[PDB]
Amino acid sequence: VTSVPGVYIEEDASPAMSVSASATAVPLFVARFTPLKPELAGVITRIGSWLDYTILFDSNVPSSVVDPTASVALRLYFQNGGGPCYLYPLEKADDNGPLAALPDLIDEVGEITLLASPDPDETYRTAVYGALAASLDQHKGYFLLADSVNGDAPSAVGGSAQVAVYYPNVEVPPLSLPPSALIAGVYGKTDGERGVWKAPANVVLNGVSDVSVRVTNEQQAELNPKGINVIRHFSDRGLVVWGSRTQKDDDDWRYIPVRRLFDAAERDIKKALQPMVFEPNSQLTWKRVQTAIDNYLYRLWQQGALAGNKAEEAYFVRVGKGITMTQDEINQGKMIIQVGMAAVRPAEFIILKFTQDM
Amino acid sequence: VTSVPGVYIEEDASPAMSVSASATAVPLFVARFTPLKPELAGVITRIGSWLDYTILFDSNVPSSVVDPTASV
Amino acid sequence: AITADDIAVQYPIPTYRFIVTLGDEQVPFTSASGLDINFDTIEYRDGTGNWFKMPGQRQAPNITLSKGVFPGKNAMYEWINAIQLNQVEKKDIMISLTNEAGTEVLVSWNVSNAFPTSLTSPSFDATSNEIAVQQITLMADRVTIQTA
Amino acid sequence: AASITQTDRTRGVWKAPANQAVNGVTPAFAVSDDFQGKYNQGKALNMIRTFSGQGTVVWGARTLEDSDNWRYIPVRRLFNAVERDIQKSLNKLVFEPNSQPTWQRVKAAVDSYLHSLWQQGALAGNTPADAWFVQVGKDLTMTQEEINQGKMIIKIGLAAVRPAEFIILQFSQDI
Amino acid sequence: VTTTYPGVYLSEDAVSSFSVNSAATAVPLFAYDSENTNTINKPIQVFRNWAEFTVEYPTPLEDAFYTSLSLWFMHGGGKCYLVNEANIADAVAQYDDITLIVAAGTDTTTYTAFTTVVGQGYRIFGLFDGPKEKIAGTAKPDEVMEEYPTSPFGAVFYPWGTLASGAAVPPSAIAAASITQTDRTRGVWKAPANQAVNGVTPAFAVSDDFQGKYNQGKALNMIRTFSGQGTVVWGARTLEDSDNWRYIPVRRLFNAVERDIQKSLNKLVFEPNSQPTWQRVKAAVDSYLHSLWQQGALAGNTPADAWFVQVGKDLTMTQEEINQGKMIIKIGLAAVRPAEFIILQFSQDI
Repeated sequence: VTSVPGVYIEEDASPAMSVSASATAVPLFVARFTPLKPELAGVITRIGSWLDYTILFDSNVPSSVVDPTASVALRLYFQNGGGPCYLYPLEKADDNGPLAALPDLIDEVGEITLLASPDPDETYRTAVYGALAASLDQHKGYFLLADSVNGDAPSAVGGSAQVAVYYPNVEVPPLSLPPSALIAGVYGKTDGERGVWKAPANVVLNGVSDVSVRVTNEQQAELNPKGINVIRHFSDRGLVVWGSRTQKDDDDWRYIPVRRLFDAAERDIKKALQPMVFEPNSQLTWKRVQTAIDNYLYRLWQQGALAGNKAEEAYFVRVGKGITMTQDEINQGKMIIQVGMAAVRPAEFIILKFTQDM
Repeated sequence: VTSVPGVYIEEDASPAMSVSASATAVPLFVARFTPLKPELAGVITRIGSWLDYTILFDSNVPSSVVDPTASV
Repeated sequence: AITADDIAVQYPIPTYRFIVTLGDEQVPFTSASGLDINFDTIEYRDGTGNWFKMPGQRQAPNITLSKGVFPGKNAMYEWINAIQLNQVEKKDIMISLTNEAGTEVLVSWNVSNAFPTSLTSPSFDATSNEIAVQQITLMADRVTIQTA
Repeated sequence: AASITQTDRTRGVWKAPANQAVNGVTPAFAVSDDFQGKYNQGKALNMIRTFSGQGTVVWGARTLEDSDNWRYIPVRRLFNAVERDIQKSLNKLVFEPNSQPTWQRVKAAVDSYLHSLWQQGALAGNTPADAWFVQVGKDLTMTQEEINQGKMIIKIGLAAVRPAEFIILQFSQDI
Repeated sequence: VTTTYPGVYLSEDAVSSFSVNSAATAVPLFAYDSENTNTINKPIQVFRNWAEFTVEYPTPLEDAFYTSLSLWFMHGGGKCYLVNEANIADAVAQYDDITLIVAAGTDTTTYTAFTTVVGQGYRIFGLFDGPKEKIAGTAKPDEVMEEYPTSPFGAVFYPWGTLASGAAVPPSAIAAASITQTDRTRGVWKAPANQAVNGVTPAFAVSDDFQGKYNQGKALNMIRTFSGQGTVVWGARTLEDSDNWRYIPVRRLFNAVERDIQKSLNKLVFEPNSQPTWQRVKAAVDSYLHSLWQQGALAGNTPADAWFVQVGKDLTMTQEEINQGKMIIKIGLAAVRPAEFIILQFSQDI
């Protein structure tokens, strides 16, 4: 309604929200989002900032004892470290039509890394976690952020290394939210400031005040030798995410930062070698591919990602015809590359051992 | 017994001991050392620090007028 | 493989590109120095051994701008000539590290209430090959940094 | 209107016009405390009373809206002074190119105004982070569809000081 | 009063006020009995000052939880917790802030939940109670002290109070209010004994020859009145009479050190378990222990005799323990013991 070329004044605005930039934590929040224009009802839309959410989606949605919590969960996402933030509005749980078409729509968009469905209903998430469980073991690099109900895994994703469960529901001034919308925020904050090789487990959660269940040490002692990753309350600090384990009990893929380092390195090598597809499958191309991986793995080692001291102890790239291939495999049009890395594990136990003898 | 990822506190520890590095003085102490696991009973074992001695060998060995002096 | 959109995020900013908004107009300058934030220090010691170190009150910045002499009118001269015994049109200075084209401000320095205290004419020399460069010093009260 | 003049000169627009003594005039009627107590809520008659001491002041500083935001004539006239003085400063930046260097020059012309206003006691916070905020961006306050229309959207928030209206004395004979 | 007109009000109702002058090393838990009738049915409730306490309890009661808290807040006192006796083992494990467990007229249920959180290792110090009846003097002192634990984390504080409104203050609260004024002015390493608690008097008069039977072993820790320093607690020993963990000062000194070091090292958890991190851990402790030494808390007139901190790859932990995620420090530090006996030897010879 601006027509006079002067300066206009409004008086009951809401404060705007900042958004960060990250390439390793791009989530897909599956919740009960209510669109304004109904063409984006069964598709995935990109929400670059909070201002993009208020134009495309209804951000008020007045309550009726039920309370809409999907718009509240995104405000806590951008307060904890924003992102490009893909959304999939899925209204009710039991419609097995759009849930069967969900993993085929995720692959059409190139850049989803995290899943993290932020919904307070329990049977809603079980229908989502079961529909996404088959896409986690297909080497596509996704990472599910599940939520425990009473202190255990939701059993649709039992022991895969692509899943990080987070137990306590987090209360907002009081509606209780599942913590996956906030933890998806603190991944983007940690990766931008420290890298994917850093454990995302000392970040103080902005926004929220208190968790729904104050968890002691003795019940975390039976939970942390599973991947449960309790949100703890410390009196001097506030609400600190406390735990960086996955569902896999293997010695290799036990920790979140070791797992997401390999998922991010495989994703960036894949984006670098796609210009080298449909090249002539010759020894000149195999050295151009080996150098493009060796240049990438060197600049991870010199910024602290890989656990080495010589750069021959951190990584290796191997390609050849006597090595890693046979002549029958070149003739069917493929090259086979062996890449290895060595990551560093976090220190999660500190023993003090006091005395007064000297 | 560490399972909680916090910080643990013990209160009756003994002070640790430092070890140096040398290549010209490497001794072979032949004394009455009492092993914990009995496979290293008649062989020669390398003890890189005092912490390696407390894990492989019994370092307390309570006395009975005789007194164990190999750990001292 | 640095892909220069990442240079705009991760590499440091050089000094040779800056715009100076002097009041309500932009004036081209060659140099700009002295935009410091300095504090004093208050100390206290007793006999038991306690040393107490505290920041004092921040003192005024002294800002040096220098530009060349042009054939038009001298805009830095009519702002130092219009002094009446304490009266001066105090201006706010913005010095912005800028993009190459001038369409992005990277990091800028804000100056609150600046007024001139000196204006040095160039040294004329018949055996020199230089530009007539005036050098104005300003007295201000605070210097802030906004980063966008 | 004559107590507003003497308040805005000496104490400022953020201070209440109540205890300023207007001279040469007396109220036609005498008003007690129990009469004003019925009218201090809601739509706020704002009595004019005389006192031995501070003679014939206005007594009350409320507006016609009894909300948590826009009660108290100080905090309404404070924002009207801020809203007029910011738009007097930003009228010299109209018809500038709608670009990111101009948005930086707008939000620093406001931070320079609000800092000098904060340090003279008008704003409520003992740090600049709790006293005001100014923000403007390309996907913070406005979108690209709004840049192409010629719009420059700022948003400014700032906190005011509320006056002390009730002083309760509690006497006792115990030490 | 009800505020209508903008003037100045006058009221003469009975009010009271106490200012908070708290110390951070004394955040107590006041245990009350489960068989109590005049409490709010909330099992755990949080009171930050005297103003918040009189909202939930607007009338002066006589029960043992009220006289403990009214004697708490009138000597400064910060935030504190009312937990019923069947939940004190949970509240210590949940609220992370508790340093004292104050048995406010409570026995045999606080005691069995005191020894739970000590074996779990929650760095607390218990303040128990003596008998409410008078100890005779032919009492056989091992039979009086048989209901109490033998842990070094507790003390008993026998003589009950007789607060000036007539009510009876539990003697744990008399000890808990001298801890507050000691930790603020003198520190946690100084004994809470000669601090004068005000507004309360002991119910009984105790002589020196009565306390001499109880000063050994399990240490009743008398509350006595003196002309001069009026109504102080008299005794500073714990329930364990050892050369290490006698003296309530040197126990509460290490509990303050053990909590403040782990508050500083929780920000270094989930760092990479490497040699640059071990250097950053042991310098975060040496910076803490040096500032603690120079304010008189540690016993040694050099940093070499006051504390040591050491961590290494074959000093405190092995490679099998690095791979488990463990970082083993070991810290030793010396405390100052108080002067408990002053012997005067007079003579008529020069």
